[PDB]
Amino acid sequence: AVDPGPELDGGDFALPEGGLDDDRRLRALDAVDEYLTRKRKHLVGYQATQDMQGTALDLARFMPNNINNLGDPFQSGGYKPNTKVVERAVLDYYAKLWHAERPHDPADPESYWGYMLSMGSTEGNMYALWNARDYLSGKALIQPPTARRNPNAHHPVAFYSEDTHYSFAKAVAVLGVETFHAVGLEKYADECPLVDPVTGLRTWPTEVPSRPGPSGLSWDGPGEIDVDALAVLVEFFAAKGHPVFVNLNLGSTFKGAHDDVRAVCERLLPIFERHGLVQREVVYGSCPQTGRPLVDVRRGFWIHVDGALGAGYAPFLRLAAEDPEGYGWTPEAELPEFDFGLRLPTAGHGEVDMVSSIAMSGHKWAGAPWPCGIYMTKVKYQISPPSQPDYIGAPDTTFAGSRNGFSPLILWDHLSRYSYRDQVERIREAQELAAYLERRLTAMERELGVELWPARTPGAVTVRFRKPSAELVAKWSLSSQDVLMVPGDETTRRSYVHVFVMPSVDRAKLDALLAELAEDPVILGA
Amino acid sequence: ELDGGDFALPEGGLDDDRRLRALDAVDEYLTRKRKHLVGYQATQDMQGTALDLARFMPNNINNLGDPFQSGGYKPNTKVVERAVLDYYAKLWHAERPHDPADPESYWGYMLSMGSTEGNMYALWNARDYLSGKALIQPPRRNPNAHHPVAFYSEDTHYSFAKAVAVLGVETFHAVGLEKYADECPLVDPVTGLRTWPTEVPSRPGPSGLSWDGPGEIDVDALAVLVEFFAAKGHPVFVNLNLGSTFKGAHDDVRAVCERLLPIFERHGLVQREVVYGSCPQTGRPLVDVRRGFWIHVDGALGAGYAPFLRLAAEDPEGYGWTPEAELPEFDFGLRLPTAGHGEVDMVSSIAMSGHKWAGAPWPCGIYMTKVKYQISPPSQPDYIGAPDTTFAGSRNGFSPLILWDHLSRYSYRDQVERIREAQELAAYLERRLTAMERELGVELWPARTPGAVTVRFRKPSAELVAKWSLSSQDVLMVPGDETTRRSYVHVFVMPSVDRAKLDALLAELAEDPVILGAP
Repeated sequence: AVDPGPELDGGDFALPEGGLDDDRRLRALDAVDEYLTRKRKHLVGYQATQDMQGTALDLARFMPNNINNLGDPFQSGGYKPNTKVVERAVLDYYAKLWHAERPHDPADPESYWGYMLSMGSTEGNMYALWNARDYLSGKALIQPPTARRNPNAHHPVAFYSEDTHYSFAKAVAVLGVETFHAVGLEKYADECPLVDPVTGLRTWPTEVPSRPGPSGLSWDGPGEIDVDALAVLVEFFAAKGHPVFVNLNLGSTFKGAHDDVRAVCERLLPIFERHGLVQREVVYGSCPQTGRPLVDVRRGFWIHVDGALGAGYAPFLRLAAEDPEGYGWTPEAELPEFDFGLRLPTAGHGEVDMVSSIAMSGHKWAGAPWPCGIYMTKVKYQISPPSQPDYIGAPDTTFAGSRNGFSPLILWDHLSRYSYRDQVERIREAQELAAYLERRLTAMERELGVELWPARTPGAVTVRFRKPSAELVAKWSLSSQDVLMVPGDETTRRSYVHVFVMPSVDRAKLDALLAELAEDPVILGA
Repeated sequence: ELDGGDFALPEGGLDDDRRLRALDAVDEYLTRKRKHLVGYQATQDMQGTALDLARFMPNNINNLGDPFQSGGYKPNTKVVERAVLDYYAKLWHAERPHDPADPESYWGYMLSMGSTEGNMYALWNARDYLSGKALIQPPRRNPNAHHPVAFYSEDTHYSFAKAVAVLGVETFHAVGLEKYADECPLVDPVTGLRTWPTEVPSRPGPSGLSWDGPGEIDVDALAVLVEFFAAKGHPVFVNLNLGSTFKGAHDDVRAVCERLLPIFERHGLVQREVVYGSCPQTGRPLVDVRRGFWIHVDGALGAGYAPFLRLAAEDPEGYGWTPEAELPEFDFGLRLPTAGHGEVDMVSSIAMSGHKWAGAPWPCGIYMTKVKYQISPPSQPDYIGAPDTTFAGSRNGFSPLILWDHLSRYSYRDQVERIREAQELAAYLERRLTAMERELGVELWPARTPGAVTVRFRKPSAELVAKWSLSSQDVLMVPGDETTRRSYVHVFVMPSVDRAKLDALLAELAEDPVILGAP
């Protein structure tokens, strides 16, 4: 019933052979600005911070520059208009924040290596899976400067929850990584160790089960991976000799759940030790003359944290949890230890540093005018690139060719403006406002006698509820998801929306949405 | 240069004074380097776009999902992206508008990185299309039918080698070595042995070898290699460089196509029955008719200027310019007669970088193909997305504004002028460099491929290289022999490079110690 306003008219933007005069150009750009401004101010349904006024003032001066961070961030190449000194400072910030070992040093296998992304986490998760595929499959590594048989040994299997973002399923297809489901169905069709809770049959699920909700099924659950189910699936493939890739979601896309990274790691480490995956000889080729195995020693598992969203705020929440009286806040929910600092003892290999890589999107929690982000891992995981006759070192070891050198400035400017304490306050207000929205939605159910189906995973900055009219969804940019309440049965479909409480979402904005929700024709219904 | 100490981000943040001093240092560095950059194919003047578009910096714009679908993230510029894709579709003789019901209509999207993304996408799309993965619109005993083979010249950008490895696409060299090790149909010009070359040979220069050649693919050699694999049942992927990275060469796309079409017709690759699955009930093999070849044009650079040069070539008195060099027909308009006197549209995809010829403040560009090549994505319930063929995450919605603002400022005639001026200035630089060799009595090895906007020559001092951002390439004059190494640089004459800049560079080259000390 409310108005989202007009969309842009294609006729205003058509680019003729003769060009557009200045008046037609400005009218068009004004139309874009009017549209974008109205939508930016009402966006509450996506995990994207919208207020960046300071960054625009600070950094508009750089727009005349064709900046290019071509090549490795730690190497000084020929394209001199680059921001790699800035990129390194941002990577250093996050390396400390995620308890990685800094500075980066090609001589120290445990030091971090990472780079800033020219897309968002889509690029970072692709790189992770490329890096993990090759590492676990035995491709040659960048060896630092100084100072069996098992037919499944080169066949990594990938594991992740049903809450994993779809762009992650694309990356599996792009890179030819095999999921446990595909390998299950191809090689082990009748050997599925899980019983399906709907049918009671041992059918291979398409992803690792997420934890169930009041229904007994994942659709109304928290969206966190079922650690028990994961451990059963990993054991199965690990016992057969496959190396193992596990993606864990730190701030899942629809429910904002945090997979319990520490619990997963504690549960899986003994499985990896029992099956020889902590340290295992890997054939990475063969030099001619009766030397059929060239062999180095690697770990046979790779744990990746998809922190597209949550890697930007979780360290700050956990900083508060460690010193609640210092920050004047005790977070309601515990967020798992997830970073490069997570180390666990073993029966006979010493302490193991569990996480191999993390991705984060800069345009999610921090906010940016375009997609950007960070991929980070350790020097010891770096793959050797394809050989050529130009003889300086490894500088193409990134996904992108040309690389965005403006994004470093954006995130540098952001991080320079907020202290740790300021970052704690941002995640505090978002957490408290998400709790408030959930309280207000349940009060509205009681006031009006309408069902809203509100749900919020403890510790998430998102709240899901019944989808209102298309016009309201369009006005406030509410992301939608349909769920089937009983898998395979289309008559049990429910339509949800969610609101993400980012730092640019305040009380007033939420109260204005709630006021329209209360008069919405679908919500009031019939 | 720039001190890292100035940019360290402390736990407590930086105050407004430290922040501004650091940004000023960056801006002073960048401004000095931008105004002297002449060694990379990146246009450096975009003062108008900055004035027009800095107002958008406060918006988190996201073009998530397909450019031709609505989505839930309403702060997007998809209407603008479409205008831009429409402009390039016209320019490249693609069929407009995009229409999912018309197999011949274009589909494309604007890239969030540069052509690295576009070439990756092309090879992904080709791999799946040629290997029998399911399409969006469908309405043995060849054991090689699902094993595509990739071909490209030795001048191909290193981005392709990376994409090949990322996607598991197998090159002719890898397949040759694995399956057909003793069957190489080419003789190596240095050794005389039938050793599989690592890439398709480029054309020779005065040396008899490719290092001093123009950097264009050897069409004969490509034809012999393609026939070899095509005869064995493999589908075929061919990348053609339209403005190669170091020499700015243009592979003769029309000649390649003319040459390869007979090969594809002889070996059943124009219309090939492809097994994409089998039905659940009885397991009968499901079949769709596809082409068994894919020609991609890597136009990272040259898809931005080549249509304007060819416009002049077609009406030289109308534009007041006859280009010296002929650039090949390369785009979606390229159609050849079949044996049965029908027509076949030869090119399947084109990539272009917006930050190369046009200029932009960050990497961007275009991937374009046709509706009939679109692959069906993985089967799972998305969040407010219909069929979706992108990488499925966030997409840069600011780059559409950058390129829209650029394209709107210039007529076809103005774009013709930009390529004219760059061609004439590249010719000028080559004349000046040869004059300098005679004036100073030194060897500068200058070279310029006819029709290229780049000129290569002997690498000067590190100081000069660093000031003018000159890109460097080493060559071995006899492949394998380390004592034959030569170090070249190049200059790219982009629209932001004028005569004054080239004259200032030349005056410094004439007094450079490495140039004067040149044995």
